[PDB]
Order: sequence, then C-alpha cells, then structure tokens
Amino acid sequence: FDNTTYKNLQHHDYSTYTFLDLNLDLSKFRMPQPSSGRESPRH
Amino acid sequence: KTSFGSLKDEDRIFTNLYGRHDWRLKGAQSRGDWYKTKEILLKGPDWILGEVKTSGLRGRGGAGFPTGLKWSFMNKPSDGRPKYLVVNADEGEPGTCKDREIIRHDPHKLVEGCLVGGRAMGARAAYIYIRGEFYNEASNLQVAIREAYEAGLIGKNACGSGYDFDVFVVRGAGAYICGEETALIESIEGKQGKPRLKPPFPADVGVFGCPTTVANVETVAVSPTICRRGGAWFASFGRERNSGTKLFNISGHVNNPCTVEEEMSVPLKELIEKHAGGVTGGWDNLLAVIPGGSSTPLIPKSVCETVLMDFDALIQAQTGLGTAAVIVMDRSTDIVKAIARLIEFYKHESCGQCTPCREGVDWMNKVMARFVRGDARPAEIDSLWEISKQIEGHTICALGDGAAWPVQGLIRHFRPELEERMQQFAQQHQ
Amino acid sequence: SNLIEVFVDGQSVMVEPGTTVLQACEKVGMQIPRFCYHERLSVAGNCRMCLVEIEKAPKVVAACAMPVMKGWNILTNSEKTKKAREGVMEFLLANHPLDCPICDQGGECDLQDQSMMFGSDRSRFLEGKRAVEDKNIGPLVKTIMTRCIQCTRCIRFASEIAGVDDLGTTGRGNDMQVGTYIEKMFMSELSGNIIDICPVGALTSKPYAFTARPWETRKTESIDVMDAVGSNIVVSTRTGEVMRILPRMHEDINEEWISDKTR
Amino acid sequence: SGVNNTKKWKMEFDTRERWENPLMGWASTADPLSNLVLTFSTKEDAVAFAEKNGWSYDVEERKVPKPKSKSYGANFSWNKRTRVSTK
Amino acid sequence: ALFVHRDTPENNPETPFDFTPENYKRIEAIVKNYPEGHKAAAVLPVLDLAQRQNGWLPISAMNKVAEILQVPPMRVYEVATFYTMYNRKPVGKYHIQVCTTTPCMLRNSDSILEAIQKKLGIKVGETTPDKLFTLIEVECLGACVNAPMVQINDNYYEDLTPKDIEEIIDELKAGKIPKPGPRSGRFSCEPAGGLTSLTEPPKGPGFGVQAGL
Ligand SMILES: Cc1cc2nc3c(=O)[nH]c(=O)nc-3n(C[C@H](O)[C@H](O)[C@H](O)COP(=O)(O)O)c2cc1C
Ligand code: SF4
Ligand code: SF4
Ligand code: SF4
Ligand code: FES
Ligand code: FES
Ligand SMILES: [K+]
Repeated sequence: FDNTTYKNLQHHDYSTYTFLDLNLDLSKFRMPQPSSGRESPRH
Repeated sequence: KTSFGSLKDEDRIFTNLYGRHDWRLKGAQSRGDWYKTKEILLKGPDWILGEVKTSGLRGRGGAGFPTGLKWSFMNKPSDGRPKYLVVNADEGEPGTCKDREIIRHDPHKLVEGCLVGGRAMGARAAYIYIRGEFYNEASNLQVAIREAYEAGLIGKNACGSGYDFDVFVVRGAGAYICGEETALIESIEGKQGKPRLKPPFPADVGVFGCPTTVANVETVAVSPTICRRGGAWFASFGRERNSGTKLFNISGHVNNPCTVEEEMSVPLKELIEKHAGGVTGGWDNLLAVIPGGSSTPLIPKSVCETVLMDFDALIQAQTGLGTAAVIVMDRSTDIVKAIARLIEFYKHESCGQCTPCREGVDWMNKVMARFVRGDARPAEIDSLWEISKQIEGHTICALGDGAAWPVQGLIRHFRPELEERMQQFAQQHQ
Repeated sequence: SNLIEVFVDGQSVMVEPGTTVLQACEKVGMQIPRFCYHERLSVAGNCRMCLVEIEKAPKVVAACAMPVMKGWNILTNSEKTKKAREGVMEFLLANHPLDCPICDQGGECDLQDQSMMFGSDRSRFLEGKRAVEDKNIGPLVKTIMTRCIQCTRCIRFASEIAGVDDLGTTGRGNDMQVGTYIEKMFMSELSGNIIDICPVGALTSKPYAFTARPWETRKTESIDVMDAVGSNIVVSTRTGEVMRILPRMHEDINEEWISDKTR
Repeated sequence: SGVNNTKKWKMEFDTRERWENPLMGWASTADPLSNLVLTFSTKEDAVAFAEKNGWSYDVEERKVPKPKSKSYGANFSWNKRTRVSTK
Repeated sequence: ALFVHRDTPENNPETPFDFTPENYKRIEAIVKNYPEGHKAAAVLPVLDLAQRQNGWLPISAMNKVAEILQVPPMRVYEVATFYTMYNRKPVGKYHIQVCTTTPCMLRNSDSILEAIQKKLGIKVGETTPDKLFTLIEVECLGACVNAPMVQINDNYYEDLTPKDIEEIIDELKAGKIPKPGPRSGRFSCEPAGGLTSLTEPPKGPGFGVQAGL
C-alpha cells in the first residue's frame, strides 16, 4: 500500500491522434447502430 | 443528526479522487468497482430506480433535480426508437473542476454508472460528452472504456447479464453553453450548441430525436455504489432532501485550494478551514464567497459564518449549491471587478440564440465595466437591477439566469461599495 | 371529440391537441406580438416577443411554441405579460440603428409598430451600439445587416421553402451574424420572398430602394401573368406609376409567396 | 404580420386615368371618386349600400388563413424530413 | 476575429486539403458511432480531425468535411465559427491559452499573462514572427483549484508562477516537451501540505454491500 506517488502518469505520452486511435480500436466492440430508414433528413 | 461533516474515509465514494492508486481496471476492481454489476443489472430497472429514489440523490450538475424521479421519465415501453443516456462531462461552470477528477482518476466508476444508469432507463448506449479541452482526461476515459469492452463488462451481453450497452465518448469544441442539457444534445447532432425550447422534453424527444436522459458525471458515477450499498446508506448523510456526499472545489483566496469529498450540509466555514486550510490571511480577512460556481450569487462574510452547504440552506441565503464550487475572496479583492469578469465570461459564452441574453448580457457587461471604474451614476444601479430581472426568466435556457444572478448578488450585498466607487470618480472629474 | 378546453382571458375556447398558446389566442381575435414566428415556417422560439402569462404559473411561456394544456387560462393583457413585452422590446432596440428615416421598412415595419403598441416609449441604453458589415447576396436583395434582429426567418425560409441551405448564422452571442459566411449570391426563383418575411429593413428590395413610402401607395389587387399559376399579387402604385409588386395571400394557389420574375 | 387591417369590408371604385400636369408633373385626375373608400361591418351591409345607390359591384369572398399544425418538436424528428439542420 | 470569410491567395476554395488515408479510416470509425441516417452528427469530430491534420481550418478544409458527410457547406461553416477551439486562421506551433476567469484571476492570472508576453515579446492575440507561439486569453478551463493555469495544445500546465511559465516556454523553444500538471509540488488537485482525506487504504470488493445482492 503506497499512497505517496502519482499513478496517473500515462497521459504524458498521449499524442495528437491518441483519442481517435482508441475510438478506432473500439469500433469492433460496438453493436450495430440503429437506422432511421433514410440516408439523411434530406433524402 | 443536527451536525454534518467529518465524513469517514470508508464512507467516501470517489476513493481515488487524487489519483494515488491505479486508475485502470485492476485498480478500479480492487477498490470495489464492477463488483456484482451483473446482479444489479438483473435486479431490473424498477429496483435500480427504487434505490436511486430512496437515496434522495439530487442532480450534481447545478440544478439539483431529484435524480430518481428524473430517470423515471425513461422507464416506459419503447415506441420503436432507440433510447440513449447522455453523460454531461462538459464541466464548464467557472470554479468547477470536480468532474475532471472523476474522469481521469475513477473512469471505471463513470463507465459502470453509465451501464447501471443506462439499464435503469432502458438505453441501448451512452454518449459521454466531454469538453474538448479535456483531451488527456478523454483519452484516459477511452482507455478505461476499452478495458471494460475487453473484460466483457460493456457491449454485447454486458457483465454476462445479456444486456447490450455501448459507451461512446464524444468531445466538445469549446463552448460553455454546451453543458446545458439540450444544447449538449444539439452539439452531439453536429449543430451549433444552441439550447432547445421545452417542450418537448429530452425524455420524449432528445438526441437524434429519441428518448434521452442527460445526467452529470457525478450523478452517474455515484449510482453503482448507491445500488451496491443501498439508498438507505446514502440517505443517511446530510439533511433531509439534501442527502449524500458531495465533491467540493475550494478555489480563490484559500491557503490550500483543493478538491475534496465531504458530507452534504457541512458548514461552509468548516469546509474551508478543515480542508482548504482556511481563508488567506485568516477567517477575519474574508470578504465574500461564491458557494456554488459562478452562476450562484455571492454571499458576504456574515452569511458565510453559519451557512450550511446544501441545496435548501443556500437557497435560504439567497443563493444556491450549484456545482458546489466554492470561490473564496478576501478583503484585498476588488469585488466589483471580480463580478465584472464573470459577466464578461457570460458575454463570451452566450449562444446568441434568444434576445434577452444575446442583447441583455452584453448590455449588463457594458454597464459593469463602467461600474468597475465608477464611471456611472447611482441611478444606474437600480436600472442595472431591472435589466437583470428582465433577462432572468425570459430566456430559453438558464445561462441567462446565470448571468443575472451574479449581478443581483453584487447589488444586494455591496451597494455601498458600488456607490462609493462612483463618488470617487465624480470627485476626480469635476 | 378530441378537442380540449382552454381559456383566453377567461373566455372558453375549444382547440385540438397540439394547438399552441399563440393559436388559441388567435381563435378569439387576439394576435400575440411576434418576430421570429411565422405560421408557414418551423417554430423557432428565439425572439421571445410572444411571452405570455399562464394563470397560476410563475414563469411566462413562449406562446408561439408552447402547446396549450386543457384548463389553461392565457392572460394576454396581464401586468406580467405586458412587462415581458416591454423588456424584450427594450433588448431588441438596444443595438438597433437609428435608421428609420433612411430605412425602406419605415411605415410598414413590425419593429416600429410593435414598439409603439407593446414597448416602452423611451430609452435607457447609455452605451454604444453594435455595427455589422453588409453582405452581398445578389442584385435583388439589399442587406443592411446592422438592422437584423436575428430572428432567423430568412434562414428558415431558405432551407424549408426555397430548399437552399446557404443562409445561416456565424459567430456566437452578441456577435452572431446572419449571412452566407463566404461571398455567395442567394439566387433562387423564390429568393425575393425573404424581403417580405424579414420583419425589419435588414433585407429589402434593391430595385425598390428609396422610391416610395408605404402610406402613400395605392394598393391594387390583381393577378400575375408571368406564368400559368395565377399567383395573386398587389400592385402598389403612386401617382399613376407602378412602384412594386407584393404577394397577396391565397391558400390554394401561391400561399403568400411569388416568383422572382413575378416580383 | 399584423392582421388588424383585415377585419372590415371595404368598397372602392374602378381606377381611372391619371396624367401628368404640364406645369409641375403632378398627377392630375378627372375622377371625383378616385379617393372614395367606404368601410362596412359585413359584406351584406356593403351590398345593401351599393344597390340602393345604383352602383354595379363585384363581391370577393373573404380570405381567412387556414389553421396550421405547428409542432416545435417536429424540428428534431428521428426519421422525418421535418428535422431542421440549423436553429 | 471576423466571422465572415474573404478569399485570399492562401485561404480559398482551391487551397489544397484532403484527409490522409490514415485519417480516412479514422473518419469511417467516427461516423459509425452514430445512427444510420444521422451522419451530420460527425461534423464536430471530423472537423476537429481536419484541424489536427492541418493545424487550422481553411475554407477548403470545411468544404471537404461537408462533402464527405453530405451536409450543406453552410452547416459546416456554422459549426466552425460557433466553437472557439476551431482555428480559422493559422496559429503558431504552440497555442498558448491562458485562463483569465475570476477563479484564476483571483490567484493572479495577470502575472502569468504579463510574464508570457514579456518573454515572447508579443501581445494577446498575436503570433511570434517565427510562428512558434500564439497567445490568447480563454475562459475557465475546468482546472480552477490549480489556478493560475494555461493550456498549450492538448496539455495543461497548472499552479504556475511567472518563473514556472518561463521554464515551460524555454523548453518548448529548445524542442523538448514539458510534463503537464501542477508545478507547485502537488501531483493534482489534493490540498497542499498533506491530505485531509483519503489517507486510509480503500476498502476491497464487497465492502459495505447491502444484503439481497
Ligand atoms: C450554461 C449552462 C451550463 C451548464 N453546464 C453544465 C455542465 O458543465 N455539467 C453539468 O452536469 N451540467 C451543466 N449544466 C446543467 C445541465 O443543463 C443539466 O441541468 C444537468 O446536466 C443535469 O444533470 P443532473 O440532473 O445529474 O445534475 C449547465 C447548464 C447551463 C444553463
Ligand atoms: S439564454 Fe443565452 S445561452 Fe441560453 S438560449 Fe438564450 S441566448 Fe442562448
Ligand atoms: S427596421 Fe424598422 S425600426 Fe429598424 S430602422 Fe428600419 S423602420 Fe426603423
Ligand atoms: S435578416 Fe431579417 S429575417 Fe433574417 S434573421 Fe435578420 S431580421 Fe430575421
Ligand atoms: S414569436 Fe415566439 S419567441 Fe419569437
Ligand atoms: S477559472 Fe481558470 S480553470 Fe477555472
Ligand atoms: K423586410
């Protein structure tokens, strides 16, 4: 049990694309999206 | 009980508030996160909402509506549309930084809360809207969400309960107004963050035009503990209808500005002295406090002596708990300038949609700039009071009310200061 | 059988579900003041000129958007309603330019007329006024956008009626501006109709500029011959000369629009 | 948008020649009824007045705007084209 | 500072821009996060991705985003001009953003702003001639208890003093990267001089759990 150190030092190596790379890796875990039935409100 | 405070560390919900333990899944699990989530999920929405209602929890985003009743607007049969939970992580109120610590140090509490809170409403997914300036915190949350997906805790058959749930994270682009619940929805839909009129209500027509519930990060993150430990445990802290613990941000002229979890209804003086190390220069040096983020009116030293930090106590003092961000100002502060800077903030944040705030807040900003220099007449103080009353209650969202209330608190408690500022200016230019 | 009962200043009226507070008032001959609302456009609810007191409710509601609940008593002439109108009109005029003598909308301006009938009779605005640069959107519609009150009628008309999504708002807050952002013409066979629906002199007829005043024109109700639709029109004349062509409302033909060729 | 000038019935006569005064270019007329406009509470009152005075008349039925269906929530439709793209 | 676009030789519809193949795969992931038939919801993330690739958003960048998502170009112009994190003009390699809202101002954010300008010899809203630094004042950045603070690009530097901020700028000039976070001596938001809470080790799984689960 150590209470005298900061254990959130990972975010010092995050870069420009870190967030959108993780979102790209999560894409395989997602469920199929619902559909409104048309390509868009202008269709 | 008649006195509140001194929350034992074993009764704190955000036990990694300071990030001195591992924030990833292994750390989270060791602290009790994700424990028996399957059993909670199989209890059913009615049981989950029962626990939240009995806990007496109230929304931590600033408005404080009873969470259990609010989440029950979703407990109704699907009409063919998907149902969504939107987690307000915009964290924009000046003085407020509580949601930042939850997101980056206890992300698995938020994720589990989304699942538990999403199950109670019957949602298929959760969108966690987070302000774009929190890039590193958003990345931490993205790492945690991947771990939850990898362990089978979210997604298909979440936790082994057979409930499918996705947790998406979407980033803002720099707008305080996007913390407003309906402007947040508009921002997710790729429009300008302009709040909607109500009705319809988000529980009927929300994100993508679908049933939606918008919940603050703190409100969602505490729900799993309330289910595990029960509403009765939560309702045992704080005054009646002011239940539970609360994250407080103490900033301004304190010795040790910090974030800390503390019982609801703890005295304001106790919170500042116990945790923040007291007012800079001692308690006698206190001028005023903004007890719940910039939108709440300030209260002077005399009121701050004995006021409790809960929803009903602070209303009694002509203010509000808000987000529980305590900004302390000592006697060296130029109180007129401090308030004038907050109006300038609301001028830069107004979405411009509706007339009273688009025009009124910029008007109040121009008047407050002259009040800082005393380049005004005393008759303008009552005019400025009336202008604020015209904005408040006549706008689409509460940002207009959040700009009128600070001005009223200044005029209410420091009118002699304003008048003496004008008298000085007149004497110099005569 | 579906109708519900509401009250407009104590007068009972029977309305269908979904009828707005503004429409209910219209059934007893009360026209609620408005700026952003147009019955042929989608509801916006931003000008806040239609705020009206509901009896026993502490907060005023935007009549143009709020559906009316059964049993509601709408107080269209109460002190709270009057003061809400005075406050909103005060904000609308705070940055409005002192342009009426040089502004073509003068004499047929909803801002002028609703200011006379519903707003206060004097100013207490002691600051300088906003000024906005003028955009160019073709040879038909002249823009003096310092007069714009940000009601978004033109934006809604272009997107929904004309089917063109080239008008929008740029910026935020007090600096929000209506326009095309880029230098772009709004050339649509229906483009001239934004002149009619703009409540102020922000969008005006370029050919008509400065030629006449509304009170001096004679109105002749006639028909259009530029196509086979038969759009109903008004021919404004003055001293034996044709000054301009306006749409005349006909629900079964042109509604309240005309083509740019007709106009 | 005001509708207060659409409450009452009017009676006017057919327009006749106006010409330019040679001296100043003003609009001259020889029609004594060029400015005559009468107001009536109902078309029946107006028809009665025109017949006792011996004028041939045309009566045009009053155009009243039909009731519309307005829904603010329609601006945010899940699957209908009524969804707006800007506010 | 202006919300109307005027074509210049450097910012016009023909100004070249296109997402790289790596960013197109990211775009396909962003869009898939929203229900079918609601692709316009990806305007903010995709527009922010264009900024990350290119540094700022020329009009041609906004035109490409509208084209990809099949939204009218004006609807992308509205988003670009509404949100303050989108750069419609080039900014320096390091976008220095100093919070000056009241909580940060009460802890002397002016001294941070004054120190930076003196160091870089510029003003608020100016870019250095070398085009390495752009300085601006921003509103509350959600890090008030760590005031005064600044954001440079994606990172927060907190608990600053005039000496600390000058150290950060020196490293940025040198080409290094300074670690984000407080510079006072605390790791995050905990009270300085010792914790007043969360000193006992946290309880394990199952602790305090009601019966019936
Ligand atoms: C201008 C403005 C900004 C707001 N910002 C936030 C915010 O950053 N976070 C938040 O939770 N609520 C914010 N709110 C309040 C939300 O609209 C809403 O009340 C809240 O998210 C509901 O969640 P809760 O019931 O759990 O508190 C804001 C409201 C306004 C008017
Ligand atoms: S009150 Fe201000 S922020 Fe809220 S909708 Fe109106 S203009 Fe926008
Ligand atoms: S729009 Fe109306 S109020 Fe404004 S200057 Fe023109 S006539 Fe006057
Ligand atoms: S130009 Fe006219 S119609 Fe368009 S928003 Fe401004 S006032 Fe309304
Ligand atoms: S007419 Fe209702 S808000 Fe404009
Ligand atoms: S006031 Fe500066 S981070 Fe909040
Ligand atoms: K007009």
